[PDB]
Amino acid sequence: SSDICPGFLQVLEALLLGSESNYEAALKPFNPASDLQNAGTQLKRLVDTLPQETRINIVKLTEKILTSPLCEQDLRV
Amino acid sequence: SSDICPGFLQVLEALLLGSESNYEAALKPFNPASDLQNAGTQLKRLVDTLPQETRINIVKLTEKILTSPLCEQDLRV
Repeated sequence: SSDICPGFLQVLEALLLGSESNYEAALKPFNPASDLQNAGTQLKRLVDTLPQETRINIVKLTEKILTSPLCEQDLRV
Repeated sequence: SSDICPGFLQVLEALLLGSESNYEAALKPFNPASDLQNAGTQLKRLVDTLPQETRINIVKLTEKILTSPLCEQDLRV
């Protein structure tokens, strides 16, 4: 379900896994305040310090929340 | 809009800001594989190393994506 706003899954799919460009780029479509933008970069580094497998699990971790009867809720249908 | 699955905003609201308990707890309703669970903790630490204000911005950062005409999309209505 498109609750996983494509734009949102985009950056995560790359904070966690793709180059600094991959982030900065992932981000332009939002146009965050530089201060904010900057906070983002600060984050991207520590994330970069963890192993491919640690970081991969962080991706699987999100996918565990994102696809359980908790998240993909039933409003009306 | 309830696209921000409450459960999902829950943990983030606390990876980024609340105690180790706050995370571990935020997480139980999902029941992740221990290995996965563990990956999560690894994350929570580096996040804990950044300043309150850095981390706060990471919260504002998400809220910037999450509430733009990009994310809160128009399917049908």
